[PDB]
Amino acid sequence: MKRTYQPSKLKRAKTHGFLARMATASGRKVLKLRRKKQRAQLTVSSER
Amino acid sequence: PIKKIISRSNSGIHHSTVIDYKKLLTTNKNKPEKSLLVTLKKHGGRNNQGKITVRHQGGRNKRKYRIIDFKRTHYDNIEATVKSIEYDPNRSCFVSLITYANGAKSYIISPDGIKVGDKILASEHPIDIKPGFSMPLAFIPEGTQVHNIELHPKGGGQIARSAGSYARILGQDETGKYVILQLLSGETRKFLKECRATVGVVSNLDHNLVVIGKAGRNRHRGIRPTVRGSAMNPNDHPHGGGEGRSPVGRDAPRTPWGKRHMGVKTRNMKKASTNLIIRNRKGEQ
Amino acid sequence: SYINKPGKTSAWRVMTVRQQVSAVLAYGKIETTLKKAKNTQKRLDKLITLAKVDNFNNRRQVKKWLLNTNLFDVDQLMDHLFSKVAPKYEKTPGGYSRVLKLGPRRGDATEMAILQLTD
Amino acid sequence: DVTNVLLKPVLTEKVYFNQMGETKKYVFVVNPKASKTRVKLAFELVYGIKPLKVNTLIRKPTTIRGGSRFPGLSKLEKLAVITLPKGIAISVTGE
RNA sequence: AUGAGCAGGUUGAAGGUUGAGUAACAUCAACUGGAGGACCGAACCGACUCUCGUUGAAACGAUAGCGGAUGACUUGUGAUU
RNA sequence: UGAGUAACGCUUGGGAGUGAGAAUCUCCCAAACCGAUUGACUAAGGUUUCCUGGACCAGGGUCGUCCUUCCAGGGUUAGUCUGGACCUAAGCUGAGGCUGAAAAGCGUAGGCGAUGGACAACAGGUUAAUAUUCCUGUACUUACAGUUAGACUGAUGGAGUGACAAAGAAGGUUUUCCACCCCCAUAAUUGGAUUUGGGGAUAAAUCAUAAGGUGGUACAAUAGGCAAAUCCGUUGUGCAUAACAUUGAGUGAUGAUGUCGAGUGAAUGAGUGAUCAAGUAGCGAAGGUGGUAUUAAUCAUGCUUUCAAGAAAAGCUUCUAGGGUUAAUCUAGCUGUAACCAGUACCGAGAACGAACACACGUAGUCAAGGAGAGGAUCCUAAGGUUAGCGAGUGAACUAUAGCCAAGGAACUCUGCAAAUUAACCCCGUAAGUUAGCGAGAAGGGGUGCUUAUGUAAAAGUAAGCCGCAGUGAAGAACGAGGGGGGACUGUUUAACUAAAACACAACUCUAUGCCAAACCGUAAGGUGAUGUAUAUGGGGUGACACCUGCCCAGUGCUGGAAGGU
Ligand SMILES: [Mg+2]
Ligand SMILES: [Mg+2]
Ligand SMILES: [Mg+2]
Ligand SMILES: [Mg+2]
Ligand SMILES: [Mg+2]
Ligand SMILES: [Mg+2]
Ligand SMILES: [Mg+2]
Ligand SMILES: [Mg+2]
Ligand SMILES: [Mg+2]
Ligand SMILES: [Mg+2]
Ligand SMILES: [Mg+2]
Ligand SMILES: [Mg+2]
Ligand SMILES: [Mg+2]
Ligand SMILES: [Mg+2]
Ligand SMILES: [Mg+2]
Ligand SMILES: [Mg+2]
Ligand SMILES: [Mg+2]
Ligand SMILES: [Mg+2]
Ligand SMILES: [Mg+2]
Ligand SMILES: [Mg+2]
Ligand SMILES: [Mg+2]
Ligand SMILES: [Mg+2]
Ligand SMILES: [Mg+2]
Ligand SMILES: [Mg+2]
Ligand SMILES: [Mg+2]
Ligand SMILES: [Mg+2]
Ligand SMILES: [Mg+2]
Ligand SMILES: [Mg+2]
Ligand SMILES: [Mg+2]
Ligand SMILES: [Mg+2]
Ligand SMILES: [Mg+2]
Ligand SMILES: [Mg+2]
Ligand SMILES: [Mg+2]
Ligand SMILES: [Mg+2]
Ligand SMILES: [Mg+2]
Ligand SMILES: [Mg+2]
Ligand SMILES: [Mg+2]
Ligand SMILES: [Mg+2]
Ligand SMILES: [Mg+2]
Ligand SMILES: [Mg+2]
Ligand SMILES: [Mg+2]
Ligand SMILES: [Mg+2]
Ligand SMILES: [Mg+2]
Ligand SMILES: [Mg+2]
Ligand SMILES: [Mg+2]
Ligand SMILES: [Mg+2]
Ligand SMILES: [Mg+2]
Ligand SMILES: [Mg+2]
Ligand SMILES: [Mg+2]
Ligand SMILES: [Mg+2]
Ligand SMILES: [Mg+2]
Ligand SMILES: [Mg+2]
Ligand SMILES: [Mg+2]
Ligand SMILES: [Mg+2]
Ligand SMILES: [Mg+2]
Repeated sequence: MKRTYQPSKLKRAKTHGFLARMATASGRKVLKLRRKKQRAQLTVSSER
Repeated sequence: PIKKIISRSNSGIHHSTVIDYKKLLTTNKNKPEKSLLVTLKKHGGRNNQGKITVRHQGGRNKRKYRIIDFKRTHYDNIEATVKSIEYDPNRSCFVSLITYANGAKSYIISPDGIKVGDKILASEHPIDIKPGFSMPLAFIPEGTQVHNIELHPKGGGQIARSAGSYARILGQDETGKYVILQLLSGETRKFLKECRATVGVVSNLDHNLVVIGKAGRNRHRGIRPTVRGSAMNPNDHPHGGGEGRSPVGRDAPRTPWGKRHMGVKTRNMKKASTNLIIRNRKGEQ
Repeated sequence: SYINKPGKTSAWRVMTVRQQVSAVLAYGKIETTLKKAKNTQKRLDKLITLAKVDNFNNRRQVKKWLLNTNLFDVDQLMDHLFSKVAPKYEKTPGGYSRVLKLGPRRGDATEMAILQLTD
Repeated sequence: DVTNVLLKPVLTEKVYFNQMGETKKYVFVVNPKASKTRVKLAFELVYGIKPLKVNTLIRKPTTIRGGSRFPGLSKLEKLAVITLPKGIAISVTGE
């Protein structure tokens, strides 16, 4: 069946990318929290 | 006039009717002038926020807007000639590709009764009472049909622009301005002396009698299915809920957003144009 | 339970016998399961006794059983059977083949059997 | 110019297949940020014979030593395939 | 918004041409024309029934039938509420 | 504990070899399924899963010497391909600016944004793994400089083109296909063989010729195209069976003394031999004539009809402006120089993707063989590919899937649920009712095989004869009649228990709305309505078509109203 996640290299980067998060106050706050937790994968940009 | 459609497709029966478009249009082919042709973007009944605002709108076919000269004031004192009566998908009334003496081309709302080769001319002096001639309202004798009436001076035509729409002149006022105009729906208004209008009735007088025969034709025209309020849930509409087919239930019918809307007047009387209205289809003011 | 395997159909059984009998006539030994050797033995003996006259009718009868092998074709197996193998068993009253039991397989524990032409 | 865009020559079966038969093809590894024109200039300033043409390869990094206690990624390589004209064959080692 | 897809086979509308006919219309006959939310039926879309499965092959399917299949159709990519 | 129990998730036999150990690994011969696909090319995604050698801790529902697992090494070559350096659609961002307690929202100029437009390369070969990329052969395009000859050059702006819908049917040329012919191998011990089987090809580019398709052509006046115009538009005149302009599938010649080619087929070396080596290197013949009442591709962004009236910009051509005049620029030719960045492996799915699984599920497009057949339906196979990653027995009860069942034929059951009958083509015949379109493939019947002759371009058919219990002998094809309830109909709906009488629909009616319109999103700006104008828009109710829709204005709701009371 058509499952929920249909992978796309563009949609992912344009929705959860670093530039998408750095365009609104809410995204900057989310990035600040992830830096506080010291997440190695800060955003979906750093896939590898 | 109108012409019937005999489907002879054995899936229901529909006595569909369409405008002839053969004896009313010069060329049956679709050859609009390239210069005055901009494309229309279908909003789909959605505002700038992307939210549905006017329901039951969406799904029409691709159209290209034809620039129409509602003002008809730039090339005054210049004789124009009708070249072709064509079909405009953005208005029920036919549009004529007229050409001016200097070689300029334009589209105007086609008056009824004019044919190819009929001269037109607009200006701000008496001119002549001929069909298509546009002059200010001061010099038009009382009784003649006029369409494309201009509300604001130096503006463009706003009133009586649909197919088969016209208005009658009913004299003047003692003020020295506000010439009386009897419009459709039995409303009497006072239009300023300098306001400009075009004589003649708009073409396509038989747009009332066109009969759609199918859901698909109306869907392709750009109309989405309208769901009645009695079939809704008790949420999203006042007339919802119930156990079976239920009546209105309230004291009066209500809008989806919950106002009475039935028989109540919804005109803002504190408007500068109230004093220019003689009758409102029912009585005075 | 559905979408089951085709299975040991009657057509599959006949084809299995055909393949083993063609191989045992070509090489001379077959290392198979005991229950398959005990069924191929009947067809092997029947083919050998019918191929003792060497007339064209007997060739047509045998050709409904023989299959192509590596060492012989379907036409050279005919020459091998009618000129080399069958003439040897010219006065033997049946029992041209012997089936003997080897040890169990490592992955199945089924009883193997060698089928050979008894000289 | 600075000639830091010629990191290391590489010798494989493919390289030796090309490096015989009249025109020689020498494969080096270069700075991944360098362009073809920079590669030709570097060969000019450090060898002396103008390349006939240059081809470039980008080998993507991949996981190595998978399953080992600490897994590691590869290193980004840009490969350059210089081809000198007919009849000329210079040595990569010895100047 | 921009693209793509619907194997194959039938029915033969409006209209037009010709002839008869009419005082002139109307009407009738032949030919042309190829319309239909037309018909049968694959890909495709959907999910009406029996059986099986219900710690499944599968957090909704399999076999056998079944409805639509030029359209209020199906679908890819991109945007948006 | 259940319990060594259920389960192990669609595919066989044998010979030889390796190995300490083989149903499971390698090779060979068969065998069985796919064959509008399990075949081949790619988009998306996956991210080394690709090739070689080695290993059998772990993973593989068994085993394993083997793996898409692990280790080591290696593998992706572009001026022409897919995208940037070119252009825009929906939409996003958006200096100023508007709006808003703050954060922010809206939005102009600009800038991004393909799923579209413009743009120059084809054929063959080569490695274990790459190939319009490397090699060979033959080409093309865009820049810069020098040079020769000609010409006045003409854009950031104007104009034209670019530029387009759905359906349908005719043509032109190549094809598919048919017949003949050429070439290669074959001549057959099972009864007769006087034959059987296979192949018959060449591209981009250059030159010439082009069936046709599209649209009238020149001259003269001009006040219109943010200035200007010789271009466009407009108005006249002449000639208009044609001319002129543009476009155009195909054909011939080079490209080609090349390449490919059925087949023939080694050496060298490994090995005990066979065999590998390899069916590899190399060699490599013919490489054609006519028809077509059969085929698909192109011309074609061609033509006709219909209404639901069918993208933008870049680019190209042209116009002056503006710049030159003792010059610049452009055109054509020659010589030389240069052509950047990213992707290029492999899978593309009953094992590499989305489903936790080597999961019976799902995933855009392109190529589509033969026989019969309308067909891409159906059966069997071709090119090609796989061995459904637990087997061997037995043929108890019982279960699933199938097949069959004598006499009766719905007696079964809530109900003919399910199953069964019919089924393709051709020839007869076809009622009641009706909105005259339908009902209708109504109902009911008949024929189908093979041979000879006649028929045709081929048929179909016709006449005679023969065989079988049966002749679309197998596969794939509608069971029907009558009465009633509801919905007019085609459609839509509760992803995963309700597909229906429910929703919608064309149609009827009421109501609001004179445009800065009513209604609606927000707090506002702003926006939808609508680049619409009462033949228009929004909301309530009813739901083809035909005939009708009666009484009550007490209460409630709505509209209007003089004064008077609060
Ligand atoms: Mg434009
Ligand atoms: Mg509405
Ligand atoms: Mg409407
Ligand atoms: Mg309900
Ligand atoms: Mg409520
Ligand atoms: Mg209610
Ligand atoms: Mg009730
Ligand atoms: Mg069978
Ligand atoms: Mg590259
Ligand atoms: Mg239909
Ligand atoms: Mg426990
Ligand atoms: Mg236990
Ligand atoms: Mg037990
Ligand atoms: Mg048990
Ligand atoms: Mg068991
Ligand atoms: Mg299995
Ligand atoms: Mg098995
Ligand atoms: Mg098969
Ligand atoms: Mg495949
Ligand atoms: Mg891995
Ligand atoms: Mg491998
Ligand atoms: Mg290995
Ligand atoms: Mg194991
Ligand atoms: Mg090249
Ligand atoms: Mg861009
Ligand atoms: Mg694209
Ligand atoms: Mg490959
Ligand atoms: Mg013989
Ligand atoms: Mg001007
Ligand atoms: Mg590839
Ligand atoms: Mg699948
Ligand atoms: Mg998976
Ligand atoms: Mg499996
Ligand atoms: Mg696909
Ligand atoms: Mg076929
Ligand atoms: Mg099939
Ligand atoms: Mg039977
Ligand atoms: Mg029987
Ligand atoms: Mg019976
Ligand atoms: Mg009976
Ligand atoms: Mg009963
Ligand atoms: Mg009973
Ligand atoms: Mg049934
Ligand atoms: Mg009936
Ligand atoms: Mg009744
Ligand atoms: Mg219904
Ligand atoms: Mg239905
Ligand atoms: Mg459901
Ligand atoms: Mg259901
Ligand atoms: Mg407002
Ligand atoms: Mg608007
Ligand atoms: Mg109703
Ligand atoms: Mg009703
Ligand atoms: Mg009263
Ligand atoms: Mg009141």
